[PDB]
Amino acid sequence: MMLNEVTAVPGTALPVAEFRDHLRLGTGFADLGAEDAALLSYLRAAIAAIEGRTAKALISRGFRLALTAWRWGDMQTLPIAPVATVTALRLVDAAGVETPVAAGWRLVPDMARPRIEALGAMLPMIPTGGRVEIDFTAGFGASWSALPVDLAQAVFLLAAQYYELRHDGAAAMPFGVMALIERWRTVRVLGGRP
Amino acid sequence: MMLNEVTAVPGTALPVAEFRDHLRLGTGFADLGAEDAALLSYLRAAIAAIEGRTAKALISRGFRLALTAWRWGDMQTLPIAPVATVTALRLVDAAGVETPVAAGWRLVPDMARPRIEALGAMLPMIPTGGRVEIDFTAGFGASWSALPVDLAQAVFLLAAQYYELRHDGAAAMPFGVMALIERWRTVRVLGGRP
Amino acid sequence: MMLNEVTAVPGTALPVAEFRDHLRLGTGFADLGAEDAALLSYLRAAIAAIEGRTAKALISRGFRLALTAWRWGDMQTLPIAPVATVTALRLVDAAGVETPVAAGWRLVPDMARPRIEALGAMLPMIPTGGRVEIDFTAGFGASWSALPVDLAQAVFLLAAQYYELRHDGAAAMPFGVMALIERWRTVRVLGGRP
Amino acid sequence: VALDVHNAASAWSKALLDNAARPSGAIIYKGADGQGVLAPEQYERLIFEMETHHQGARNAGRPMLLEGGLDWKPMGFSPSDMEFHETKAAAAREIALAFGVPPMLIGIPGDATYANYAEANRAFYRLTVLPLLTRVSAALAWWLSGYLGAQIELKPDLDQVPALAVERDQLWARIGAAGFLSNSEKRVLLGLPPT
Amino acid sequence: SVTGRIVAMASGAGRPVWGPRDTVSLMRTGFAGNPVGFRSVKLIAEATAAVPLICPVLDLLRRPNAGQGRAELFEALIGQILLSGNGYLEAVCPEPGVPRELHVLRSDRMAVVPGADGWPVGYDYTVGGRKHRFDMTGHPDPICHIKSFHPTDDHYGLSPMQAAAVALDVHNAASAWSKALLDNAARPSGAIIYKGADGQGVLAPEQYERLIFEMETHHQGARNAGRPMLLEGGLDWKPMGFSPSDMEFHETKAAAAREIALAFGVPPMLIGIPGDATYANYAEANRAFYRLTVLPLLTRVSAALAWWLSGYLGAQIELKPDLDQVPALAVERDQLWARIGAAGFLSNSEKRVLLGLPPT
Amino acid sequence: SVTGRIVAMASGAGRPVWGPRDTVSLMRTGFAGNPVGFRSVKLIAEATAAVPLICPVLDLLRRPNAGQGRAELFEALIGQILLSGNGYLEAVCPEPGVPRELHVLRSDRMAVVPGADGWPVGYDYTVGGRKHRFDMTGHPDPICHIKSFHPTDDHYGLSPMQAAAVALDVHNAASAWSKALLDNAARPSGAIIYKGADGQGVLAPEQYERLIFEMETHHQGARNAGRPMLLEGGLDWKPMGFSPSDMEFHETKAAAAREIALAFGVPPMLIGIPGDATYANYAEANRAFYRLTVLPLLTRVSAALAWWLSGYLGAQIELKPDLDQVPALAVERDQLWARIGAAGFLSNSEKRVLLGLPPT
Repeated sequence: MMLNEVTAVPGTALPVAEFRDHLRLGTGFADLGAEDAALLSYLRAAIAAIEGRTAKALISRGFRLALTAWRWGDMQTLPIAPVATVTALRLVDAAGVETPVAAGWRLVPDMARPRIEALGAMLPMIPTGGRVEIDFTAGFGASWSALPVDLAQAVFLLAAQYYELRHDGAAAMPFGVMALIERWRTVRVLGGRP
Repeated sequence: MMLNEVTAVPGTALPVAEFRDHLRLGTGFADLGAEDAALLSYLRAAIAAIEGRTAKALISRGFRLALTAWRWGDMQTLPIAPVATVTALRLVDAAGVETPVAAGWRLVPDMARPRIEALGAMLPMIPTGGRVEIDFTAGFGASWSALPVDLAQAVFLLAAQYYELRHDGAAAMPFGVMALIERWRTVRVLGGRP
Repeated sequence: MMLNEVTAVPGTALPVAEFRDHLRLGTGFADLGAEDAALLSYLRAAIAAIEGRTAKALISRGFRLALTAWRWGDMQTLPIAPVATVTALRLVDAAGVETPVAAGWRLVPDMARPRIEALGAMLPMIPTGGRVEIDFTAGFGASWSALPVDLAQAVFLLAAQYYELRHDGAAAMPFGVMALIERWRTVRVLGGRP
Repeated sequence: VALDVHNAASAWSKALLDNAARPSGAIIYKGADGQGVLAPEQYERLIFEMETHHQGARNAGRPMLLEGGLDWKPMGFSPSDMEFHETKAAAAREIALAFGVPPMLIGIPGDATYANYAEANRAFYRLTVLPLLTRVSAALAWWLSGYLGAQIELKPDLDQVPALAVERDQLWARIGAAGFLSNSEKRVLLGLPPT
Repeated sequence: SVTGRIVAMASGAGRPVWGPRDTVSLMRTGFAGNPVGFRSVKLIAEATAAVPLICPVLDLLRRPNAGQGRAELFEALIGQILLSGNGYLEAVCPEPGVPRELHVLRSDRMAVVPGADGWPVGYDYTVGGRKHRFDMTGHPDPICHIKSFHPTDDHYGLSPMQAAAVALDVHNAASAWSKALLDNAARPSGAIIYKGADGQGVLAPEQYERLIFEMETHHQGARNAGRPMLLEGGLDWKPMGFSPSDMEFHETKAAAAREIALAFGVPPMLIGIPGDATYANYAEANRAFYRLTVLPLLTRVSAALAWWLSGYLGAQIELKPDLDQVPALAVERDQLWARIGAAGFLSNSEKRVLLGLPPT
Repeated sequence: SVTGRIVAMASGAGRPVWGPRDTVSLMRTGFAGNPVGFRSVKLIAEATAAVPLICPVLDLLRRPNAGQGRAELFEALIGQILLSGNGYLEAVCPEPGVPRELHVLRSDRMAVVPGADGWPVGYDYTVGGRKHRFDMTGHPDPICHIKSFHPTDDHYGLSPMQAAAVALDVHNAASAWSKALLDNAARPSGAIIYKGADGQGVLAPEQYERLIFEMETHHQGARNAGRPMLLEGGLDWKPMGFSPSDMEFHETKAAAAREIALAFGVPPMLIGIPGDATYANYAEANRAFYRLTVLPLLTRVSAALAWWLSGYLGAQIELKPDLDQVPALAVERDQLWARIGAAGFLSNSEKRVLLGLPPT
């Protein structure tokens, strides 16, 4: 289970022109672009902070889930939660040959449990000494407008903070950064074997 | 259970002209200068914070509840609470034949526990692999004026807070944001198997 | 188990030109005056503080893991976590004949527990006195842009702190340095014999 | 109901012995901060001084120096024995109650109701065996006589069944000691062919 | 027999029916694994072999085959019935009548065939991939199949170990709980905590070898039990305990060790498990053992040998346990001889016919 | 027989089959390691040697070889059966009938060969790397192979120590728990804490030898038990305790010490382990010992000596335990002589034939 990203976010999909409206920089100056190189450096640093505390994705970039042994006999819950249209469960071999498999696997969409449950009571078997990478595109939407807005606000509450204080300097809201995140975190109570 | 919204708000349904009056009317600097479309972006962030803490809907948007297995035998509590009129309970199969049903169920509306509660003991079974899918319209009313005004004030107490201070800065009111929400939260005491 | 690095960073791979922008860009005195090669000496001190607390590598440097006895029968978890492609598992004897092996093991990559996990139950045994030695390349990517951006921000929140104040002077942020690190630390609960 | 109590209380203790993490302690390592991991160099030092010098029967009670930051919190296991021990043993008696066997014959634990197995085996062949057997044999005496012409009776022997010997000692020594009535007058009482 | 044809088709005629898969694993985990399941079968199988029999045919039973005596045969035969609910006896007949070889075929590797009319036509001894297909479509029918009572299955027995299969896994794992607790446990008898001036501080390897040598020599061991142990500034000794000391699942093991003994039918007094005194003084518990779980088992197997072996002979033979000169039934023999011996009214030959003597 | 021919070719004909791996390690850890496993075998193996036998051939058994007597032979023979489930007896035959040598071959270094038809053709005595290959392709068959009952294996015994192998490792490690707790433990009887003006402060070696000498002389020992111990500023005495004092795995060892005695079948009263009173007064528990685990064991080995040694003779001989003048069965002999001796109705010669007397 490695879970790397195939492609990153384009950067042009991030709302730098709206984050600048948030931070109260300035309206009609002739410069207007001295911060563009750094404002998206804090938006990518605040999304990636909330992508890890919530285990959500938010831009629907493509992922690659390269794993070897199945976690449970048939289920295989995916880590990145809001998914749609798993592309390919290409089953690599011990070395080399990569054979994509329709394989009779389904996809159960959920924000909490994005399973990949199999229908033939057993997922496609795994060549001993070989991995099973799964290409899937997981996230809310393609553009910034398709997000839940409270999670989009939690980026703006957080990336404004990184813009206003640079080093770790200490400085209570009703719905702060944390209270907006908490309905998107994963609530789990299993430490067991299954 | 994905539960994505079919359509969002139009934006013209939101009380941006009224929220400018809750921001500075009768006392203030003047009407002053506020990026109008910015003020729409804080109302959508305060509603989506109260739509999540209360599990209400507040604008009567259209929903699509596509879940695989029925939880109870017949009950199926709907999460987004103030509901009216299931659009359709179409039932897709594993291939996508999408055969709707038109009888066998009677939505029992309620602000506490909206249900589906089919007739007798038979609720439409699920094609194996073929997720069931329920389209409904949930919320109070089409315009902003049809809301309970205490819940509308919790938006204005919250959307003004996101306007007055940007980052997560520190700052116990009797009926604050939190005290106006708690009579609209869902009070549940089940952690059990049914 | 010495685990010395083969090569360090080049120094030109580090974002000194970007860290000057995280130090004072968009707000500040001017670009101001900063001893450039000093700013490289605080990034190497903040990465090496986060390479130690997270047991990650972040630049994809080359390592050499020379240990005497295998801990398990076959497993051999690698400490530096994000790995890719064992360079060689050469096996030196007590005199230094250095006979490499080229098969019998299949590195199973993972950000949690990278392994060696030989085929079957036979992992290459050790010549008596002749330490085994594993060369691998561990880290995210060759350039600074291939990193998770939340972990990159923990460097910039920390390397700026070593720049802003020199001695150990006193000074609770929501996603501070410590809150961005904790989803990359290694969570272990074994104090046992295996 | 008493089967499902006894089945699940017995499966309670099975899966408790199979799903349970008790530790015999926990070496808490906070650090200078409130949180801090220890490096995998330090961690293999910490295993090897725990694997070799502290675990096992042969290392039971080493004095265990704890420097700054380290601390050992010993855990316990507060319900140790007796997980639904009496509710299983009460349900193990209600199953034996329903079929009518005494608790002494089957071997379940419990308070001494019957004394010395001359009773409990005699109670077993009088309250739940011989009433059961004389009811089935009364149906074989009537169903099989429908195949014959003449009707046949078919009853349990209630003689030379060795659990009823205490009802046979008690009846032979009563009439054998009754010396007033003569010899042939008591062979007809005990069931003997008269002479 | 008229309904025999209907159940045969559902299972599938001419094809082997296996029944329980996990039968071989209950043997290794429940009979070679724990002593209670081990002793309970060995206590019964060595008791049924010791009981004499009443009929020629017993000349076969006395010497069945090479290296497998009379008493050794029934231990193998009953030892399969208690373990897997099924007993098998192959007869090899070089001669036409009373075949001079008997072999207990183990019931792990034996499978039934339902056949046409529901009663079996084939038995399959399956070792490796190799089958044999014994045939029951004849008159001598070369294997006697002794079933324990099974209400739900139509072809096999129930094997009391299967009914106690939860209580075996409690007793196997509670006993392995205390084993691995004695092998994975770090108790210290204390901890010399060294904080320092800071909240954290190590002590130098000069100071650390000083701390071992005053602990190795002067404080550990039986002979240094209770030295007054000066603690300077920074040092502190926190003595640890071990709060559950005895009794790790002690009663749930002792309760599961009785439910295993319950299923095979041995009394708790015979096997040696601790427990409340149910039976009194071994004149009862040994007499209860040979009356509730040995002699009913032996009169059921001997009734199958009385019918299978009579199919090789011409005349049918009865074959029952002796229920006489079996020395566990002496309290039922005192009680019956002193009853009729004290009955002085009926004459001498009138009680020799009651006690079973040849009259004179 | 027919099934056996198929079984051979699965495992491999002509090649040695070893069976148990750990049987060389259960002896050192279960028979030389703990007293309960030691005494349990010694209690049985010294009981089977004491039982007389009923038949010439017994002249061999009385004096088998030099330095290995009659009673010493069965202690070696049963001592291998209880330890590793297998008994072996090599016979050296210079003469054709009744071979004048018997040797208990230890079952660690012996291995079977399945041969062609499944019944064994070879036994291999392997010490070091050196073999012997005894041959079974003849009539006298120079090794009797006494098997304990094993349901899963076709060539060996089950060895009750294997069934108690968890309870041995509990009893070995709980007993070694208390040994190393008495050997690795630092309890102090107190601690004189000296903080100082600072939070930390040592005391000078001038002051420290003053502190030892007032503690060595005036406070430690029986003769200084309870001195009032003035503590000035900075000094303080914190008395430590020892919270689990007795009873370190005391009942789990005593429950495991009973399960070892349970598996071999000895009663808890004979061996001397503590426990609840199951048997009453040793007229039963010694009679139970010679009826549930000695005489069934002895009548099974003697039935194999009656058949293996008769292969050297022409006529077959029976060889059974005496079951008479063995003084643990006197309570079964009182009970049977007083029953028939009090039966006055049947005459004098009619009861000498019942009790086993030569009639007159």
